[PDB]
Amino acid sequence: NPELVQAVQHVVIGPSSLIVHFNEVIGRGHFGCVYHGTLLKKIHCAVKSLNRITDIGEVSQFLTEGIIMKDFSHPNVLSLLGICLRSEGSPLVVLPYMKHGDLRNFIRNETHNPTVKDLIGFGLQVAKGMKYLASKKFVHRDLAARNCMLDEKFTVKVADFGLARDMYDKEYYSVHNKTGAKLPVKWMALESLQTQKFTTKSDVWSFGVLLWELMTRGAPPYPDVNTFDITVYLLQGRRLLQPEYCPDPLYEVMLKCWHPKAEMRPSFSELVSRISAIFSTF
Ligand SMILES: Fc1ccc(-c2cnc3nnc(Cc4ccc5ncccc5c4)n3n2)cc1
Repeated sequence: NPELVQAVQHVVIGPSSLIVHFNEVIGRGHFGCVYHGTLLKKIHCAVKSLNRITDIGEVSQFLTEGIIMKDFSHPNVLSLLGICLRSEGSPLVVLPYMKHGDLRNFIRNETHNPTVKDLIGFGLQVAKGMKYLASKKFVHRDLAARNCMLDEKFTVKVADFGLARDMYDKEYYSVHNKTGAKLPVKWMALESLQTQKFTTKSDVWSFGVLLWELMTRGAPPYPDVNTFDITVYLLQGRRLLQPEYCPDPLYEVMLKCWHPKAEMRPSFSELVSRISAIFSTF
């Protein structure tokens, strides 16, 4: 498609400008692995392979869906460095290197031992990136602690969307839902599990879950709820319990994020205010 081609060409990177270390895997997704690469004056970057997508139609659909990523610019949103097209193989997606990897592995690491304040700060950052994406009317559909990255300045990048989209930890995606496709059902809003529709308000639901992951330092949500039972569990009005070290007012925020009525849930702009106030009392 010539239109998709014009868009891609805005961000194309010539094969000569990119060195990829295929012996240095730093990420594993369903569409391909992530590698240490260098972009040219050498910039250290992360190179996401799409090679597992071999069908040209599907490659076209993925590029079509994710290309808008080049139009986003915000300190808490992961940016696109470019796309490297070559003579043999699927396009390589080139992204900025994130020195501290994904937020979930970061807060789970026991030498790190992040404080309550550090954790609420991380959540404030995500709230702000999500606030920007919502203002662009972009719906994420897979927000979770595993899907936010941390750069060398400990700035949190909302990630795993657009051209970087993939399943980077397979254990938390299940076919036990109405679509039959692999979905993150334990981060999904109740109405999304029922109607298969995703909105910014269902993103807010996910953000609530991510907040919970933060305060538990990366505990898996509903460890005792089988993927078969997640929908009925939420229908009965049950929710994630308050983490031991979560401040009461922040747990109140989580609960609002999981209000059964989508319209009744806060906006990300409101969440930035409330969490910013909570963070400041630390
Ligand atoms: F163990 C895990 C858990 C999660 C991820 C994950 C989540 N969302 C993402 N969005 N884009 C990327 C690629 C991407 C971009 C820059 C990176 N920088 C350093 C290391 C890996 C990277 C991967 N990711 N990656 C990777 C490894």
